[PDB]
Amino acid sequence: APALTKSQTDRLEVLLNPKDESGKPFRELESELLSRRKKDLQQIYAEERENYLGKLEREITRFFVDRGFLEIKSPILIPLEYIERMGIDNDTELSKQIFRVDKNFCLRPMLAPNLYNYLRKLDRALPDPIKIFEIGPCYRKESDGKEHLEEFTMLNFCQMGSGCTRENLESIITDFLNHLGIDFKIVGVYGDTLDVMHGDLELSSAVVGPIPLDREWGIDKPWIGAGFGLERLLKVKHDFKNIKRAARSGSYYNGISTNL
Amino acid sequence: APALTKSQTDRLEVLLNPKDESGKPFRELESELLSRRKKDLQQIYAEERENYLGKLEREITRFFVDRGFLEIKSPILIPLEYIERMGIDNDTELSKQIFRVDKNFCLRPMLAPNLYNYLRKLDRALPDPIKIFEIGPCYRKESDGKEHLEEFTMLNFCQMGSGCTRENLESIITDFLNHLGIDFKIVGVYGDTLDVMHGDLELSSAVVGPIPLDREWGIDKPWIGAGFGLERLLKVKHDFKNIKRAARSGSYYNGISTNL
Repeated sequence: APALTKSQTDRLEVLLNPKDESGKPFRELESELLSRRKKDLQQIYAEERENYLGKLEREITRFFVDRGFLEIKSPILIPLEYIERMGIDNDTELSKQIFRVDKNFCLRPMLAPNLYNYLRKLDRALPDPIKIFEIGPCYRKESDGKEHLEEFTMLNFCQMGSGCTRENLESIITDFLNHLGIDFKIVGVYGDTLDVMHGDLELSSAVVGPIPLDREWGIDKPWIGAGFGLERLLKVKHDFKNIKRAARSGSYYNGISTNL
Repeated sequence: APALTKSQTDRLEVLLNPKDESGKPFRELESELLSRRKKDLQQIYAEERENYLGKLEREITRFFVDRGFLEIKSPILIPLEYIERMGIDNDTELSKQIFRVDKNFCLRPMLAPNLYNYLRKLDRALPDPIKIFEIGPCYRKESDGKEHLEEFTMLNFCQMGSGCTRENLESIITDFLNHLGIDFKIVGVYGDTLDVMHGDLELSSAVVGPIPLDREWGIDKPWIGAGFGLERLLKVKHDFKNIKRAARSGSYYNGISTNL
């Protein structure tokens, strides 16, 4: 043709949208996709102008607010002491995966610690049950088959008090995903942990408490809750072949390359 | 009475809303405000359920999207090299104020580097002028008269190409703040930098380029742009006496104490 080299193939891949549908040389093939991508950006810029990550967050938010959950925006930079009290003693391996800042703080790898503190505090003022959720940045260092972003966006919703049954947790999860239009399958001995899967991809691990950990945070009460990664949801929804197309990036905007 | 001690005064302050309007002992005075705050949280929980920080961000966003600016969500964790190229060589004092992560990255103290990269990249696909903005987390270590949060939320909008005049920048700024209902005053030799003030509080320092720095980022073109802190805007809008009431916190929710 000649056969495109791997490098040229990779370059073309970067300019390829799932929707896009031999002979021609690298030059024209690339020049074709380049104008398509520019046209895509021009359409976005002309009509909507909303970012996928931002928009999803706004949509996830209307969802939970519309049905009783209080919107939480807690600190992204948390005390290391919070991570230990979660069961990740400096001994565990996950301890190295945490991005530290100073000899005290770090980058919140999950939303749990801050929601725990909120459940405790709010239980002294809000009627039963207590429903909350938080959408925001999280951090974990990666290795191996890195289909994992180091800077990702999490959605953690939870309820405490009445109705905290695996039947209800499953229902919230189901309405939630059918709302977003994302195909999934639920799978679950005791210490009830649910895995919401999409294909062979784990969409989220849910938890039906109470659990031994509850006591460290002053909870001691029933509760249900699930965590989701927004980027993963976007990867699935938009059929991106690589999760990085849905991450905060300088390289992609709504899954379209910015290196045109 | 006896005179409330400072400590009791501080404790009561924490439970005081701007709206709230001697003799009685500490116990009753505290017990009064405690039920008020709980009632406030109960009203929020019953009706709206939206967080101030989140909601403002959503409102700021509709504003700029509605009028031509592309919504950007770039990385919060950026390369240190980006900070230097901004003019903050390891020598400068501000260099210590940056929260580092690894021998390479750090916590973005401002949105500039990532918007610069976007202006360059998008100029090769979008018509003139190029309008963008980003709302998100930022980080700076503080000292002195710390009316400064270390973890704050920034709004940086900018335009490149046609219309980049101090007259237009002032207009966007004005429509923007009158939209939010925030009283402000603009004040400005060359290298045109504008300071949007509210009382003696600086709401934002705006910039009318081009500026010598532009070239390091590959810009070389006219542009205007302003940065704002959402927490400061909330402090003002809601009349909070302390900016920390508008920060992501475990201690306050929409300016109401969570230690009830």
